[PDB]
Amino acid sequence: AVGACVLCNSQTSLRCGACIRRPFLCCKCCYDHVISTSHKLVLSVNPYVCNAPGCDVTDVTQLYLGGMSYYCKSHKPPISFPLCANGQVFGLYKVTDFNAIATCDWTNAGDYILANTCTERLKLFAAETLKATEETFKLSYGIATVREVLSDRELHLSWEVGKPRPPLNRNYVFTGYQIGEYTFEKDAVVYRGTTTYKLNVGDYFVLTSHTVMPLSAPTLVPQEHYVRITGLYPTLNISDEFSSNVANYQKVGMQKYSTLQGPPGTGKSHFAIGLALYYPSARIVYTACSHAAVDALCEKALKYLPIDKCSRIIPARARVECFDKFKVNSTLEQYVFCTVNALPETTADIVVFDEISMATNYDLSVVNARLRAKHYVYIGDPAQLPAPRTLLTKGTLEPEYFNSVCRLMKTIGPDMFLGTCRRCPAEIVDTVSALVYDNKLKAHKDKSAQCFKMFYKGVITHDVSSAINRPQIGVVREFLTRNPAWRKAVFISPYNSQNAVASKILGLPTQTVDSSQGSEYDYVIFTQTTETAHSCNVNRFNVAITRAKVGILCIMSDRDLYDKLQFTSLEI
Ligand SMILES: [Zn+2]
Ligand SMILES: [Zn+2]
Ligand SMILES: [Zn+2]
Repeated sequence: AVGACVLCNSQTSLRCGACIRRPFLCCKCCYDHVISTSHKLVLSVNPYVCNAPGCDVTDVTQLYLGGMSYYCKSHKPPISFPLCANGQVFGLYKVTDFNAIATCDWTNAGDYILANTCTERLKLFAAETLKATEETFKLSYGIATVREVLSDRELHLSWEVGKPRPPLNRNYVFTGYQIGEYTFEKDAVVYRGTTTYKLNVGDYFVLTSHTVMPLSAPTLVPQEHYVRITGLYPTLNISDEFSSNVANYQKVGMQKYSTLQGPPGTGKSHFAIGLALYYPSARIVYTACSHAAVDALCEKALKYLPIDKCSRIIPARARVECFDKFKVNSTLEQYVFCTVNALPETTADIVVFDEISMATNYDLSVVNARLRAKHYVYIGDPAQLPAPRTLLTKGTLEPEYFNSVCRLMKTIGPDMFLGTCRRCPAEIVDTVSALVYDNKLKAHKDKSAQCFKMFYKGVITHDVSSAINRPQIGVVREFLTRNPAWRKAVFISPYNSQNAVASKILGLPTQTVDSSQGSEYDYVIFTQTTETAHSCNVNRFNVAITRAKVGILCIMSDRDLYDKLQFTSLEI
């Protein structure tokens, strides 16, 4: 019952009982909270409630200290002090932004803006409160009791009446009943059990509600600049392959943390792994939120770093298959490849945090909490996709509010910028360079003359809310008959249900924009599907068209993004 004031650190016995996280508040700040919000329950060793038998007054503003106990106006003795007076709440050791964070429901973009422009201790309160709210919201959805099992990849479901039905995408991972995690796709539904199990009829699914642990460490440790490379020993023999990155590698050694903005195909993996070869004795933990981001860092390490000094950390509650060519769960190897949520408690010379646009402030804090390191390197791109905010339905979250690193990158600039895209035909590089990189991204490749755009609104049907555009798929089917080189193309759209239809009609492999992030393919076919905020988001569009190494076909719904594409227009 004794702790520090989440606003000014001052010791107190006073927690707010109305805040979902029950933060410790000092007398001066607990007042400014209760007097300006619907929050009136103040906890101590014992709650600030009327001690009179049967009295239900819990509002600290209506309570008084009578000797040792607390009473309301109706019950207090003649000699009694009001608990709230003179800008304080009586406690031992005797905020506008804190109020907005503490009370918001996290459905509005402005909630995320504030959780990212506030003080550092408020960024942790914000992140804890948000994640708790996200988790206690999951308790508010319908169960899917299995009616019948068609095959090993399809079954039918009966849905609980009175509670809403959650979106059936790869984003929403259920828990079967403890028959392991289970996802679904687009009355025949496509079931995907993490553990292979002959699905029993009557068995029920419920969503994976995890307990939100408190945060302690800041999002970003305080910044230190050094005169010389600190606690790292560079090679003199550095392979020409990594000669480009030498000055940035010395920058990494000469400050506590560094930010690298690398646009698509600019050499992020190359940079991350090239750091190990430039500081060859340095212990490096390689971390990202997703298994796929960590597995990409593994593939690059496999090519350049000795395989005996590399470990892939895999949590015993295995969710999806991941990188299988390192020693598994050897925490003490020089090179450790681990998702944030599985990180062990250890130390390092360098921590490399990759795909930083997908990190939340909760993720940034957990890393600083589990890994004590001489240098933190933050790699990603604020022009790429953020983590989905399940509760955010109103307003759009701008890149400068994704997390503390993206905010730094969007305000003061990144410490290091990889400025040459080596993956994409020039037509794509020129488009995104102007769209999201203020003309600072340069093309290595020539124009491919295999980058095509077509303006075709088509017809938009919906599977619930997920959009489908069959005529857009029809246009692709026609294009494929005349363009056999594209038979190998990955189909990409902003919608699962569009992808499900494209899968059956075209037989192409299928990716959402969001699942395509970090991947590259020779040929991409993109159907915008709709002109919504979701399908027109410049970050999503940037990711969509930068997957392609040789050619891209964009069937567009939005005039603006269509006119911006520096592609050959097709007719029909
Ligand atoms: Zn305070
Ligand atoms: Zn409160
Ligand atoms: Zn009373």
